[PDB]
Amino acid sequence: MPQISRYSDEQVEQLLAELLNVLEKHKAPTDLSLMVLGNMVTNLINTSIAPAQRQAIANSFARALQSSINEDKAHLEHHHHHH
Amino acid sequence: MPQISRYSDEQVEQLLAELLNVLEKHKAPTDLSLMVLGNMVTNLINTSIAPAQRQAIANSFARALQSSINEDKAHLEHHHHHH
Repeated sequence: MPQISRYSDEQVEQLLAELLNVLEKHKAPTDLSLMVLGNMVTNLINTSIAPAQRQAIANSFARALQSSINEDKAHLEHHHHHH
Repeated sequence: MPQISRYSDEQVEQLLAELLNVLEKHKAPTDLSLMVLGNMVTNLINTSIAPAQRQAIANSFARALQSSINEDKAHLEHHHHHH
């Protein structure tokens, strides 16, 4: 079943797998990856978004990022699994 | 003339072009693009970024975003050409 997203899972999957392969096709460290993506996203929001709300969306983007970056399952699953 | 962000600029530009090319290829709107990139970056940080510095990278990246996205240009010349 759909994880939680109500947009289009398969569509996002196709895009993510593609974009990831594009980067992996050259292979760059996370440091450089953040460099590329940083300039990309910044310029994207700077141009593809109205100059008035481009800053506001950056704010919510940051919030969404912080709300999406989960380390691990905080609920320690009582799941019996030995190595 | 060269650029200050010449840190793998050759590959950064080419990779960024390809990433944008893929988006334009699939005809993915900004809304969907941000959704994919958001999940992508989050997964990248979750996997390749050490849990010790997951928030360190997250906050510094956010600060960089809100640093780069500001008022439109700090120096405006007269420029003898309107339209």
